[PDB]
Amino acid sequence: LEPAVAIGGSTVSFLALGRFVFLPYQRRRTEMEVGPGRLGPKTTGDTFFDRLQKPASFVETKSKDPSGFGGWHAALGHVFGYFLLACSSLQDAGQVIAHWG
Amino acid sequence: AHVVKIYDTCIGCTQCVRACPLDVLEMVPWDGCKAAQMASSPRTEDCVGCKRCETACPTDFLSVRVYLGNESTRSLGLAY
Amino acid sequence: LPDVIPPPHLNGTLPGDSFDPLGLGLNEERLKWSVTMGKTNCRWAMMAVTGIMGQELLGVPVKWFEAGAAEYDLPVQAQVPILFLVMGFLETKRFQGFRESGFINSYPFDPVGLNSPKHATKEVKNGRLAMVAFVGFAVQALVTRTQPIEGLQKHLADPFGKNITYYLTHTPEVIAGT
Amino acid sequence: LPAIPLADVQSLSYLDGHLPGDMGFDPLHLGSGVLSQDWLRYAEVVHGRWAMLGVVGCLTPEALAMRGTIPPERGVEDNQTLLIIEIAVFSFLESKRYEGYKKTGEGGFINSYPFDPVGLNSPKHAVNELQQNGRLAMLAFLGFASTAAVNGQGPIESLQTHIADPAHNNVFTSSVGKESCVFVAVLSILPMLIEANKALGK
Amino acid sequence: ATEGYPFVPPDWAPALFVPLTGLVLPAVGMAWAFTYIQK
Amino acid sequence: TKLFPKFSQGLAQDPSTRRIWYGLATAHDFESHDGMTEENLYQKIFASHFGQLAIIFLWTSGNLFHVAWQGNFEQWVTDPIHVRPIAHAIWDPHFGQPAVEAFTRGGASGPVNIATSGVYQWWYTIGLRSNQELYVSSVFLALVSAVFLFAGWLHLQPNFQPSLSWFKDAESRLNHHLAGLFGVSSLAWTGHLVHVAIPESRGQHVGWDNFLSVLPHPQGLTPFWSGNWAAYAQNPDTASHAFGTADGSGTAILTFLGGFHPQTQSLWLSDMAHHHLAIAVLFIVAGHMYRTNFGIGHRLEAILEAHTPPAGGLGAGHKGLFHTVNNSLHFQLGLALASVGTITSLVAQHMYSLPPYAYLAVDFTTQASLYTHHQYIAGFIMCGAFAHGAIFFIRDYDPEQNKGNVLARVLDHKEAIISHLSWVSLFLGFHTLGLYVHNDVVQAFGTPEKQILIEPVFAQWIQAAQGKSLYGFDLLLASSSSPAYSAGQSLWLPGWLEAINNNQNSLFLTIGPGDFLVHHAIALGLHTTTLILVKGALDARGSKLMPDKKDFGYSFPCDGPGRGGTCDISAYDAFYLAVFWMLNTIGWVTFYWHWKHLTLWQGNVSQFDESSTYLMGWLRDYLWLNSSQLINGYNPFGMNSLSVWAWTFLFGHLVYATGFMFLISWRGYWQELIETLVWAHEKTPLANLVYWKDKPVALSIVQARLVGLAHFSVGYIFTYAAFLIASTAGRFG
Ligand code: CLA
Ligand code: CLA
Ligand code: CLA
Ligand code: CLA
Ligand code: CLA
Ligand SMILES: CC1=C(/C=C/C(C)=C/C=C/C(C)=C/C=C/C=C(C)/C=C/C=C(C)/C=C/C2=C(C)CCCC2(C)C)C(C)(C)CCC1
Ligand code: SF4
Ligand SMILES: [Ca+2]
Repeated sequence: LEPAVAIGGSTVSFLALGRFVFLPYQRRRTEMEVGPGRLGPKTTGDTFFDRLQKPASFVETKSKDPSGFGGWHAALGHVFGYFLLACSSLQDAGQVIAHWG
Repeated sequence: AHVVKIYDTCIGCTQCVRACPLDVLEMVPWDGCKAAQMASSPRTEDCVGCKRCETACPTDFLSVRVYLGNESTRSLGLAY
Repeated sequence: LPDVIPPPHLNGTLPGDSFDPLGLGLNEERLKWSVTMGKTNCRWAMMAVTGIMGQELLGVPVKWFEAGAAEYDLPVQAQVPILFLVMGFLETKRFQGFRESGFINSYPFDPVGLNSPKHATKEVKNGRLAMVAFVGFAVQALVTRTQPIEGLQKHLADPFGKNITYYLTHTPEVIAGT
Repeated sequence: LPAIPLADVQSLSYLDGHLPGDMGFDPLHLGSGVLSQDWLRYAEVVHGRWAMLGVVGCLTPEALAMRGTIPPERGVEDNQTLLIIEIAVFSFLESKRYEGYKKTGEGGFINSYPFDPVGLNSPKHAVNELQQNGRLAMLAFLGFASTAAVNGQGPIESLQTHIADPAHNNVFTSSVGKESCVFVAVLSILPMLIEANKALGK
Repeated sequence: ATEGYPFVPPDWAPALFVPLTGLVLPAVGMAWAFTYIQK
Repeated sequence: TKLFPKFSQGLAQDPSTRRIWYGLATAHDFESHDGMTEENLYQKIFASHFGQLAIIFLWTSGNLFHVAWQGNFEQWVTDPIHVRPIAHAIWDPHFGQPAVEAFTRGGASGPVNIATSGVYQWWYTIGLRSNQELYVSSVFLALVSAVFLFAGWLHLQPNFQPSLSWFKDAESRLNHHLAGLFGVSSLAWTGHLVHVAIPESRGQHVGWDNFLSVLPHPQGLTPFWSGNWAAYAQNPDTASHAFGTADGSGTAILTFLGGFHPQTQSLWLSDMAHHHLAIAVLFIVAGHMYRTNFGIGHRLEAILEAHTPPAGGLGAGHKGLFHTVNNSLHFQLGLALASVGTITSLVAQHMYSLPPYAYLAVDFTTQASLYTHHQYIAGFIMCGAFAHGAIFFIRDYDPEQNKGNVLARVLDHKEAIISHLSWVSLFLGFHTLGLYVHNDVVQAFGTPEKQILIEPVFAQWIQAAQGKSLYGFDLLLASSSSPAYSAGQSLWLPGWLEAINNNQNSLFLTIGPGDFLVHHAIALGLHTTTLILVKGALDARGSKLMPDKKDFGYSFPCDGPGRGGTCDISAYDAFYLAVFWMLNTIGWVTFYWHWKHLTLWQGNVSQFDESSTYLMGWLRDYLWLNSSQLINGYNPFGMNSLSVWAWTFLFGHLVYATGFMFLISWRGYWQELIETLVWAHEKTPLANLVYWKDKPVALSIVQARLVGLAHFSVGYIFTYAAFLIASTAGRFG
């Protein structure tokens, strides 16, 4: 019900889940997928400034495989998976969603 | 004009040269069949495209092929 | 020169030197044209924000947003035509300077014998800060329906309360003005 | 040709500047033929002649008190038959002018007299000043025609009203022309578009 | 016009625009097209 | 050597009229132009796309301009039931005294024509209420069209032309199209619905001068940032509520009410906003699936390579399909045309059943014209999808790349696929024709009881499963104890049940034995058109009669009169033959729609239900009875408003009959005739001074098929549009 405890307790649970139990599975699962290049063509010498993966170091900062943007990506679980529970206003608005039967 | 081709599966029966009504195909000597002669097409610019050679070809599939292309005054059969 | 651990720029002879996560450059011609855009956009924004601050300090019962309609001797009907000719002249002449290179005002360079050499990075940096301050003035004015000095006073008067979050939660009172 | 219309505009390749009044402005390439531009030029100058004479033709009557400010033929002494002798004398005169123009060009004469330098004045600068003054009067006569928007106000009178109030008495607001603003808007952005197009197409 | 300027057209509009695109425009279009078709 | 076909030196060196005609045919086949590379091809396509967008926006801007100048929009808003919409004015120096007196309708000063496009209801529904808003919005659309034209030219310049990899990047394209083009645009549309369309429907005027001072909801975003999202659905608009004023209005914005509106007979405007908002959130969250230049996302090639069932069900699975699809353009074009052609039909089927615009169900000509227009457009696009699939198989299908996959695997049993399609088509044809002829003969012998009448017990069961309690099937959504009925009983089931139980709207019409046979006729037309198109696509690169067909291109005349004769053997010829079947299928579905609605609108629903079983009943009560007012447009006793429709009704017949000429008569007869005319012009006095620059020749075989099909399709379209609008407009509003 409380928005502060439903989307706050959500963020941390989705973050800790993705950082403690679903991180090696995600890293092991993303190894079979290749990047944007059309099977690796010449880019720098052909002016392909948009397809090249963004640099910004992209190296280990934490431990056991970190995540720079994954901490902001997997964090969307906070609003994707619990802003729905946070907005469950139909439990007190009369519109019953129990679906009897 | 049209592009005529003669494949190696020719038997040298000399029927396409007899069926051509514009003297496009000819028979040159060869060393790959029993008749020792293979068809050729030197006057390709005079091809009109009536495809009588393909009907006269007895082998399966046809040894001669008439691929139609650009049209000129001679290939369009114009008399004016 | 750098800020934090990622690798630096692809070109490093320009005033501002930092990183860009999208990388809209990588084209020397687009880099030269785009660097001129930054200087001219910042020129307009620097003047604009100092103008809004001045109009706000001096005053004449009208906010910069409501300053569009406020009498005047010559009407907006004739205001546009005169504005186009003046601006069209000045701007087309300025584009003439870019072909031969450099930044020109009335004519090429326009340097009234003042400091220029190492006094440049500050000009770009001041311009950039004024650009972000102007976009803040606009969304601040749109959300709070007030002038930047009043907003500063409202935050100065009360910090924890009457904040930006307050301006998002309450809209039926902010518009009404209660 | 070195002056140029708006700021710095690439003068058209056909206009080498040989003509005395080459401002470098000639949009849609209406004139580019060698034998056609000379005749068009003769047209432009003849136009200026009729228009300059016209501008000062309405200026005189308008300045003093008289009728015909907007409409002519209040009374007159010749009706219809006049109009016939007008076209007859002009047809003879015009046929002579066309014959003279074909021989040497830049036909400046009355009746049949190939060259008309009575006053013995004909320098280069005077040829040029004829053109610039003709262009000006051709653009001023339209303002005399634009008295329609200003209605009863005459040419000298329209000037008088504009002197009384300089902000609420102009084409942009006091006239019914609200599209004059859009005209000056597109006339102001057009230059930049030409430079932009030519620059982009490197 | 009055308070309707934005694309409001004068009365003799179809009397001078239909006689234009129905005869003058197809004539100049076909003339330019024929000269372009030929050498 | 002329210079008109600049893209083809071969046609440029043609000394006949064939150069002119063909110069207008291969003008868009950029894949077969002289000196064309892959990069040049992709850049040319990118430019033509912008040109198409510019002409689309210019066309809609012109529509807004014409309705704002001559249409009675302001007069139509004050009375959207009695007055008729006005398209534009009519200026014709050929018109007579009675034509000017009779063409003036809708309260106009001059002659005008009523609009059947239905744009008045659409603009009145979205919020346009004045004659000035259409003006300012028309100039805005013209401005955005000008920008698109500049953008197309801009990208056709050096240092601005995109590379080949930019075109061959599917991950970022799909991410941006699903997030920005499909999601952000939908979010902006629900924002307009909640900020302008919702307050304008309740009398509160909201425009550009006061939208920043009026709050869409009393709470004012306070619930959006709080755990009280149901506040936006507190008081919906009541039943007794006028669509123009605030009499009986509400303050809710994001509701969920099934059914329609009691006065406008359209969906609730407070529901489309909720719909577009949910669709926007779904598309934005779905646009972050593929991997762009970041460390997250998916890879299309990896998903396709990973989708291969074990135990050899599909062999190689989808291996190589990524390069096959991405490397080819006709594959993407065929997929896009198939999806667009399917959703166009979906739009047609949902707009008549669930009207989305206010006062649209009252306008009977608008609904018929809109349904017919959308169905014919869908049919043409569906034929184009299969045509491009055949073009893909001939032009860019290399068998060595995707060996043993599903694309090469479906090609191994093309005879099995084509043969089973042939069996289904023969079954449906034999039985639907036999049932119709049996009912016809039995009805003709003065005995209607003898005729066979099959009740569609399956579609009636579906209708009873969705809410209609007329048939009597005690199933879910029509019962009172089913879990599906208790679920949603407080959400949207009362409004949905109230709209589906009414026998006056078009939502789930009551079907009977007359709809069974027509549905089988529709199935027959679909399977036959699919058979022709699928056979022409699979047998495109070779057959047993001609194995080297792939070496002859896509559109060739034949391969001589040898080996029995090879007339109409190319895939182009197969598509040509399928266009007729597509026209017949769309004609059958539109005849069915128009007759069922034509009998429902006049309160004589028992006419079609008992007279639609026999073909004589179809010809009498549909083609002969409803054509009484159309042919009476101009008789020796004067004329009326319907005379223009009567004229174009015969104009379509003339175009159709001229197409039969190019379809029946073949080129050789005409070639000899043209030769005789050449001799005549050369040996004639005073006319031999002039001479043709290009030698006159007869049209080609492929050209003759194309011109005949164009004449056939144009006549088929014009005749039915004239009859539909005239028969509906003539006896209804
Ligand atoms: C598509 C646009 C279009 C337009 C705007 C018109 C307009 C017109 N058509 Mg028409 N027509 C069209 C398409 C069009 N048509 C098509 C596609 C067809 C083929 C089916 C026809 C077939 C057709 C026929 C068979 C006839 C017309 C006729 C007419 C005229 C109506 C009768 C009339 O009042 O006579 C006009 C009266 C006038 C006073 C007009 C005189 C002005 C003309 C147009 C120019 C003359 C000025 C002259 C050149 C001066 C030279 C200057 C000199 C100093 C050099 C009218 C002006 C009728 C006609 O022409 O009348 C005899 C007629 O018989 N049309
Ligand atoms: C419980 C066991 C089980 C079952 C039942 C299935 C079942 C299925 N798997 Mg799966 N799989 C399993 C276990 C299982 N799998 C396991 C343990 C793994 C390892 C994790 C996989 C991994 C796997 C992968 C990677 C894939 C599948 C796929 C498939 C599907 C298609 C398989 C196939 O050969 O196509 C069917 C065989 C054919 C020959 C197709 C016949 C085509 C017909 C004849 C066309 C007729 C059309 C005609 C017009 C119909 C008229 C109707 C009218 C309305 C038009 C199928 C439904 C594939 C899939 O996802 O497809 C959806 C897929 O790629 N499986
Ligand atoms: C978020 C950024 C973004 C956006 C907004 C767009 C937008 C667009 N791109 Mg683009 N693109 C992008 C990023 C983006 N792109 C990037 C990053 C790349 C490089 C990787 C590309 C590469 C690219 C290419 C190569 C092409 C485009 C093209 C297009 C245009 C598609 C044609 C169209 O208008 O259909 C409109 C689509 C919709 C309105 C939504 C779909 C409509 C469906 C069918 C439902 C219908 C809605 C509803 C039921 C109807 C209501 C209306 C009715 C009431 C009247 C479009 C304007 C094409 C183009 O050039 O222009 C034609 C094209 O060729 N893009
Ligand atoms: C997204 C849509 C789309 C696109 C981009 C293409 C693109 C292409 N098509 Mg394709 N096609 C489409 C849809 C599309 N098609 C559809 C919907 C169909 C089904 C009708 C077809 C059926 C089709 C066939 C059969 C063929 C192509 C071919 C081609 C290629 C070149 C031919 C060409 O376009 O030149 C331009 C063509 C013309 C300019 C001819 C225009 C004449 C039209 C059809 C008649 C207009 C009707 C009438 C005059 C209207 C006036 C009425 C009157 C009363 C006023 C080209 C790459 C050809 C090909 O692959 O090359 C061999 C090929 O043979 N298309
Ligand atoms: C394919 C479409 C079609 C169908 C499905 C029908 C069906 C029917 N028609 Mg019709 N008809 C059709 C087309 C069709 N017709 C056409 C195109 C025409 C125009 C030429 C007609 C004109 C027509 C007329 C004029 C009449 C019919 C009649 C009938 C009914 C006759 C029943 C019968 O023949 O008695 C029974 C036939 C047999 C029992 C045949 C015996 C075959 C062997 C000996 C027995 C089979 C083995 C046995 C079942 C044992 C098997 C064991 C098993 C259990 C294991 C029947 C329902 C008649 C009727 O009464 O209308 C209702 C009638 O008047 N039709
Ligand atoms: C030739 C070719 C081509 C083309 C093709 C085509 C043209 C195709 C198509 C097709 C189509 C045109 C299809 C369609 C479809 C659809 C479908 C198949 C669907 C579906 C779905 C479902 C399953 C549903 C369900 C449901 C729901 C969910 C809800 C309600 C209920 C129901 C049940 C209804 C190409 C180029 C590729 C190449 C190759 C070959
Ligand atoms: S299309 Fe004509 S030329 Fe070809 S086989 Fe048929 S009849 Fe003969
Ligand atoms: Ca309004």
